[PDB]
Amino acid sequence: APNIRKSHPLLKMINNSLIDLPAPSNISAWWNFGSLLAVCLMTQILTGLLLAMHYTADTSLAFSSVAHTCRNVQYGWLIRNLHANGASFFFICIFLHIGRGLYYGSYLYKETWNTGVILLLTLMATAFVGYVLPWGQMSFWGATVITNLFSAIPYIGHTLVEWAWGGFSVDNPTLTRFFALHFLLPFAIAGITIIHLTFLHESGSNNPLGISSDSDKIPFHPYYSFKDILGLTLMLTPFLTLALFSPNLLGDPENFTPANPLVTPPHIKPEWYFLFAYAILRSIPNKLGGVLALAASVLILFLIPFLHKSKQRTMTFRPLSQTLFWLLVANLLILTWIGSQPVEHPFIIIGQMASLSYFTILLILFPTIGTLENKMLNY
Amino acid sequence: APNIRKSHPLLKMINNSLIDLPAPSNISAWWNFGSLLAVCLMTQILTGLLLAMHYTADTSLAFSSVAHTCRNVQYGWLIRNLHANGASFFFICIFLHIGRGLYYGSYLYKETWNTGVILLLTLMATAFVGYVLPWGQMSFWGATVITNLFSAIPYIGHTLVEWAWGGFSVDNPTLTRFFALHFLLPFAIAGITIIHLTFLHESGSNNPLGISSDSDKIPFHPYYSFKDILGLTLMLTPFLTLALFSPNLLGDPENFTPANPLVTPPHIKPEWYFLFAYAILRSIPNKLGGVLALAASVLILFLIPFLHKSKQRTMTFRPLSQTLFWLLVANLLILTWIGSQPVEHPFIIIGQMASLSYFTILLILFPTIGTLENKMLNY
Amino acid sequence: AAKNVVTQFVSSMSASADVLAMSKIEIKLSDIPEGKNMAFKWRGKPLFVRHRTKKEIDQEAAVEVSQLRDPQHDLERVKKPEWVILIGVCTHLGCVPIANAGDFGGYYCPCHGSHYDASGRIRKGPAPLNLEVPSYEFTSDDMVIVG
Amino acid sequence: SDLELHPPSYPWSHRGPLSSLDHTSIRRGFQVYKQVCSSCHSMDYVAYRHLVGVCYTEDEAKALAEEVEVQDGPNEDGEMFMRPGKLSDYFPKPYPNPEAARAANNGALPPDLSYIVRARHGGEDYVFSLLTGYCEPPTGVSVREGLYFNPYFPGQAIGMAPPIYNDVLEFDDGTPATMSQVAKDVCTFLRWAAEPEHDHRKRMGLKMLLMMGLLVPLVYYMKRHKWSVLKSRKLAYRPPK
Amino acid sequence: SDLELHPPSYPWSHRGPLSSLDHTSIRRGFQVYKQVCSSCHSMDYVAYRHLVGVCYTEDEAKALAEEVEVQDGPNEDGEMFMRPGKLSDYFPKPYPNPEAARAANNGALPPDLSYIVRARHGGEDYVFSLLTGYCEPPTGVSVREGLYFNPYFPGQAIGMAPPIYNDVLEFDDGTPATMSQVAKDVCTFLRWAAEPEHDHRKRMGLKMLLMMGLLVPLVYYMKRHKWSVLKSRKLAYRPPK
Amino acid sequence: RQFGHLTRVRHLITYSLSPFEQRPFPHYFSKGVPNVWRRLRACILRVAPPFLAFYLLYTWGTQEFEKSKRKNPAAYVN
Amino acid sequence: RQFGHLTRVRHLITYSLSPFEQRPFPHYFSKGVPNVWRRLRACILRVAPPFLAFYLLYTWGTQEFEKSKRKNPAAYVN
Ligand code: HEM
Ligand code: HEM
Ligand code: HEM
Ligand code: HEM
Ligand code: HEM
Ligand code: HEM
Ligand SMILES: CCCCCCCCO[C@@H]1O[C@H](CO)[C@@H](O)[C@H](O)[C@H]1O
Ligand SMILES: CCCCCCCCO[C@@H]1O[C@H](CO)[C@@H](O)[C@H](O)[C@H]1O
Ligand code: FES
Repeated sequence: APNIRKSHPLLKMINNSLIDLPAPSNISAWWNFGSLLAVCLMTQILTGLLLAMHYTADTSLAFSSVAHTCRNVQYGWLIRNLHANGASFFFICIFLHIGRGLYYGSYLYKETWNTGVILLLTLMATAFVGYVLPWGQMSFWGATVITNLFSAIPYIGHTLVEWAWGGFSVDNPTLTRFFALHFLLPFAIAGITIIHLTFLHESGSNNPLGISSDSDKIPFHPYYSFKDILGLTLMLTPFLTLALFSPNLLGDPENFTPANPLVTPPHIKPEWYFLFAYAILRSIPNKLGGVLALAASVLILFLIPFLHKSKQRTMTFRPLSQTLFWLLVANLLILTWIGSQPVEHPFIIIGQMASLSYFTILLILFPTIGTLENKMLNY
Repeated sequence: APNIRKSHPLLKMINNSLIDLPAPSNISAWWNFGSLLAVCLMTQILTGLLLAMHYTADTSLAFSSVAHTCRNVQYGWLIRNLHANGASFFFICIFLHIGRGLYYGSYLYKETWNTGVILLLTLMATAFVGYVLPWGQMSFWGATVITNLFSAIPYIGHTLVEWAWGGFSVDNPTLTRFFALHFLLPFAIAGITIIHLTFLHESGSNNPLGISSDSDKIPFHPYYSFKDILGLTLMLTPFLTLALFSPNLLGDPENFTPANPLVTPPHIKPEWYFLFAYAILRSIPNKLGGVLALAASVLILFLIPFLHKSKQRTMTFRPLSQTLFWLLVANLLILTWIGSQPVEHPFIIIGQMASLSYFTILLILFPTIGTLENKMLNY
Repeated sequence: AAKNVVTQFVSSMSASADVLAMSKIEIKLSDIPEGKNMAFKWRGKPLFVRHRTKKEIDQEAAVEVSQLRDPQHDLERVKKPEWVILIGVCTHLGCVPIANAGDFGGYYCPCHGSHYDASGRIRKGPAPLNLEVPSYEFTSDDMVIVG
Repeated sequence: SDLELHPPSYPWSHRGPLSSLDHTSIRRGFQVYKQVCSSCHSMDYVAYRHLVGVCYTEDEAKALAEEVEVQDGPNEDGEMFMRPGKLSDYFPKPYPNPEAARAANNGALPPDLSYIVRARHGGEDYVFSLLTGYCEPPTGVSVREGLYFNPYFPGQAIGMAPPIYNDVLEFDDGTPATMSQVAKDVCTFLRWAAEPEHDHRKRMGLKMLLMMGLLVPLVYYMKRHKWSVLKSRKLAYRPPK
Repeated sequence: SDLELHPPSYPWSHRGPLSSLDHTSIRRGFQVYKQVCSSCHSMDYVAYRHLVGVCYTEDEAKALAEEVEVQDGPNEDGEMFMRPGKLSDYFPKPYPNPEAARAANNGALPPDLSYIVRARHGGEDYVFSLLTGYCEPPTGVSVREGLYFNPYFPGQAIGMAPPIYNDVLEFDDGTPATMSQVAKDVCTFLRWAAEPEHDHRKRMGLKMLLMMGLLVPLVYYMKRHKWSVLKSRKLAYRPPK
Repeated sequence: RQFGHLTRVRHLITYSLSPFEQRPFPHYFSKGVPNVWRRLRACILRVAPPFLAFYLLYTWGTQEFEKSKRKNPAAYVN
Repeated sequence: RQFGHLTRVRHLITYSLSPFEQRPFPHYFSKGVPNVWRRLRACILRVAPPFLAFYLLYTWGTQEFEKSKRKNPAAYVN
């Protein structure tokens, strides 16, 4: 063949995924997050790898290996920062990525959406087991409290946690397996991320007005490549500003104290990007149900596609559910807050309320305001 | 579509690579090694991962972390063994895999063959940096001598080695980066291994009589799946017999002594699967040229496709070159021997002779006996 | 931007502050009088600095270079006559030579018997070469920096 | 009662995003660490070597490590022995082990100050307030034997007695060593000790901000440029009717 | 001269691929390690705990660890103190550190025997030969002060004096403690000490061999079965001419 | 799906100019800024509300919690 | 490449029987073992040689090296 860019077994893969790829013209800026999410990953894996090259995974060397990396390894400090803060850039993006899909009904592309849920779960795990590594008070205590949760699982419970980590409590034998796990999972993320885009590419890419784009697509590269690179910088600048001016802005100070099993800090809480669920977790008293609430707080995403009733895909022309949507983010935002606070009166209530308003907006309002919204259009 | 196994974006990938895939009928048993090589990889990555979960990468804990893994970690001993011995099963196979291709001209499928060379290089590196981990006398000394080799590279030499590993000599800062590297590369192997099979699948699979198979192909699965699984056991049994009866049969005892920089062992030599080159390395005196000989001993594989002259692909009907071929393996086999021996008279000679007979059989005989073999057929 | 980020990462690989710290060594010549051989630690290996007397000096400078397995003129191996700077590792199998001992009044490696002279030259034993001399220079009349 | 008082907020010479640490002050601090704190507080991650080029001259620092001897590796006979510290040694530990220290400071354990400034909410603002801030307990409140009331400290009872009063030491640069003043320098030290990058990290932050400034508009103009072909585009429907 | 003598090869009770270690002998060995070697040779990787269920009873082993006291963690005041060893302690080290030992055994350093059997070519065959094998140096050959000629040892001069003669100890099981005999048990011990798996690893090897035996023929018959459709196949060319 | 088989389109005529014959970020005022506002005032009343609401609750919450700590001048007038 | 577009084939008639109507490992002697030999004696003379050759050289080498160590009864008859 002529082109020699559309004939070669490998280039043909690229020229069909970053060039010549039919993308709708009206794609919104919300679509810039898949891109970011991907480069966000390349970045972590890089900085991480480069950072792992100076780490020691052992109760007696962990904390200082990290410290040493920062005080001794040239540009070590920067690398750690980028990696740590990057974790967040990662979640902020993955959360805006979910969003966009939730409200353009991108989720109607089931398979491409289900894998996405698997991406979120995976990206989490890798970030939980990764924060222990520095082995500071929170690293340790967070690991001990959050892992012990499985304990509620009746019968085959205690025996799981008791095997999960080392032997009897978060100690050396678990820092190791955590380090290993942390090193492995990211590559699995990338693996799956490929499957994600595959399923995607099956159908076109969805678009803001939610109606067939075939009418007029545009070559990805000439356009979207530029578009995304723009987004990359527009979003990467704050990342760095934060990473270079307030490095600890989002980091608990208590995690600057080498882990010590004889001093449980007050207010043990996982990283912000987990809070919303930490909240919904301590909403229901019965320890068991609590885990379930927690599990369901994320797993519910698998159900979203079966709760779509609107005769329309996106909700651009759906003002009612439109407020419902924002009323929802606001809700998550509140759960986050409630999670960072102690378990005391003003909170405890606002907590289980917000937590309840979470499952209703997804399980019962949305679908309902959905059909009702259809009648109003004479359907 | 009906089948629902040929329509699904993912199954279609499998049903087109392990089922419904057109394979020649006369495929020889030599073709069973790609399979093995792949499962050989799955196995390493598994046992390794599971083994990494108990390792500590630090001058002061390495050697014992491994020891502890064997004495304390349940079935730890078995896992280490499998992993260590597996490394060999791996090379024995990769060497029979090369072979088959070298003499069925499989290499004429350039792209699928070039990646294969990249697979070999990669699989090596990962196995060099992986043997240091246990940090025993050979681990250390092997690392120090073999790495220091780059030193010959004029100018930008010393500065490379001096950066490659920690700072001034194989010490802690390099065990770490080696451990990391070891953990990373295998996944890159798997990555590339995909590209390998891609390029392969472009064309059919070659066959012993080297003539178009289209005449009659057969569905991979019904047949070859069975065929390979048979090979898997027939080859896996010795692996285990060796792994379970003479665990150290192929392992240097000197590597049971914790590394000690004040005692250089006599006879420092890399693992057997490297010897052949270690030989060709100490064949030419001028340290520089030595490296080049070494580098060329493997990189020559990239040239094989340009040294094919026979009007025929395989060399089934090419008795002359047929002996040349076996005369060659025999040659490598000898280089191996010479490599395990000291640098003394009876050897030093046999060494550079065999080493010379290596580059001639590939560079000059083969191609020559090639054309001459054509004249004899009236061509 | 790229030029920077790339080079920055290409250094978080290079030897770190804690290592470069043990890169160079300062030695006070005045605290090592004539006649005795002093042992120091440098790059994890012993560093030999000996003050030579007439007996040690002269006896070493007279023998022929082309008679040695490692042909070397001691005065082509030294900066100052009263000063000997050596890598405390035998060229045979990585062992440590002994001060004030041997058939040549310099150093002797007990592992397989390598004998060296007060110039650090190989005389007895399989040791292929003379003890190695580190890269260096002097800082003053009583100061010396190796590295 | 989970009732607490929070530190104010001082205009440190190094709080500006583009403002580095005042090394002349850092230098001082080091002195108060060395001459007063270092007798109870360990600082395991810093070493003389670091002072070099930041607030002390090489030789200057070399001589400052000499002042202390350190325990070092086995003999030729295998035993621990002492010797004048070098440039590569890390700041001395006041006690052989924690329990050893807990017993010298009536139960309590003086934390290692390496990262203190970032191990407590408030950082320097906190530490400062704490240092220059002890006073008699309010009514109804009584502190037990061996502890000293300090509002700024959670529980208001610190195992640490006021460690800093006027003079106590004499800044040699010629500076009015008043408690308040001396505590300031100690804090700017603790800052540096916790994140030596600081100045480097910020000069860097500057350079990044200027790149973002320049890079985004370019790619913005570029993005806008390629697209224009669409933004400007014009449709029209012409059925032959 | 790179000239050396290589050990013979004894029919150890545990060399069979399916033959395990003779624990009654292992038990003995332990004794000679404990009562004679352990005064110079460390065995850092084994601990009393291991003896339990292999060549010693729990209580039996518990009481055997008591015989030795071990140095243990900081006081309430922070200092090292002694105490009767437990079941979890590892075999005692004869010396505080290498140089300490090199000075007690005239320069040389007695290696840790944990993996000796696999750290030297020959393993038990080697060690045995070495132990029961010292003799006067041949003519022309002279060993220096402090070293002892032993042909089996490279260089033929060992810093180790013959450590084992008749009796020296008394096997309590009631066994004729002759040098030769005692050295045998010590060796079978060293074996176990180096790879406790041994017996387990072999019983396992047996079970694997039987599976291979059974599994391959099945899949072979299966492979042969599916294929037959081809092996038996029959072509024919019929052009209408 | 590739290019050339997306949809049955008929009778649409489009006109566009090279990027070099036109302006990139044109008419920031003529049409640019207006629409930006044409938008802020189009959703503000749909997005803002629940956020504003959230805020109030955040404040109420923090303020209340911070009040339930302080003592009531009368828990002891004896 | 998939099934249905490999080659222009014409006039070949093949006959085969179900795996259950025949024998798996049939005629080990009638035709089986013979051919195995029909093969060992077909390449032995092509493969064996260079291997045998290798061997001799291995032996020569080891033996010689092991001889150059021992002393010559006459390096000193005085
Ligand atoms: C020297 C001027 C000096 C400083 C600086 C200092 C600081 C300091 C801090 C920040 C703490 C931690 C407070 C906290 O836990 O949040 C702290 C604690 C203790 N100190 Fe201190 N300290 C300085 C000097 C000294 C001196 C001279 C001694 C020993 C005589 C000393 C001791 C202690 C002890 C004990 C604590 C108490 C911790 C507790 O939990 O009660 N400090 N110091
Ligand atoms: C107890 C019966 C005993 C055994 C068993 C034993 C073994 C042993 C071996 C295998 C070596 C290593 C040989 C080698 O390097 O290849 C070795 C070495 C030394 N030993 Fe020993 N030894 C036993 C007992 C004793 C005793 C009682 C002492 C101390 C009084 C002792 C000492 C040494 C020393 C020293 C060495 C020399 C090593 C060298 O390089 O010269 N051994 N032993
Ligand atoms: C780290 C993992 C992830 C990466 C790198 C990733 C990447 C991508 C990419 C490259 C796109 C294309 C551009 C776009 O439409 O935004 C994409 C699309 C998509 N992703 Fe993800 N994704 C990730 C996680 C998720 C998650 C968690 C979900 C599911 C809840 C998800 C749902 C989708 C869907 C539905 C589309 C968009 C289809 C459309 O609206 O056009 N992705 N993702
Ligand atoms: C998927 C991308 C990744 C995520 C989400 C992630 C997240 C994190 C987190 C949360 C931390 C803690 C930072 C802190 O101490 O505050 C961390 C630490 C670490 N990560 Fe990752 N990580 C990722 C990938 C990697 C990979 C693949 C490597 C290298 C192979 C890696 C190696 C490490 C190491 C060594 C640490 C310890 C050093 C440190 O914490 O500063 N990370 N990672
Ligand atoms: C770990 C890496 C490798 C794996 C897992 C791998 C895997 C495979 C697989 C699955 C096959 C198909 C079955 C066969 O024909 O044997 C294959 C084919 C092939 N591989 Fe590899 N390979 C590896 C390394 C190499 C190397 C080093 C070379 C090149 C020197 C190579 C050359 C080939 C070629 C030419 C074919 C065979 C085409 C034919 O004759 O039909 N492979 N390999
Ligand atoms: C490509 C497959 C692999 C090869 C060729 C390979 C080869 C080796 C080699 C040669 C050893 C030395 C065994 C010895 O001490 O004698 C080793 C050790 C090790 N490998 Fe791998 N390895 C592979 C993959 C892995 C992976 C991916 C992991 C886990 C993530 C891993 C982790 C380790 C660890 C922890 C050791 C140290 C423990 C030990 O040596 O017993 N290996 N590997
Ligand atoms: C994407 C925008 C990236 C901006 C470029 C990063 C600039 C980093 O520049 C850094 O500045 C420091 C302070 O002078 C120097 O010491 C470092 O050597 C230099 O690499
Ligand atoms: C592919 C053929 C695999 C053969 C099966 C492996 C059998 C391992 O079997 C093992 O045998 C030991 C000895 O009794 C037991 O102690 C272990 O618990 C058991 O798992
Ligand atoms: S190791 Fe130096 S003479 Fe033996």
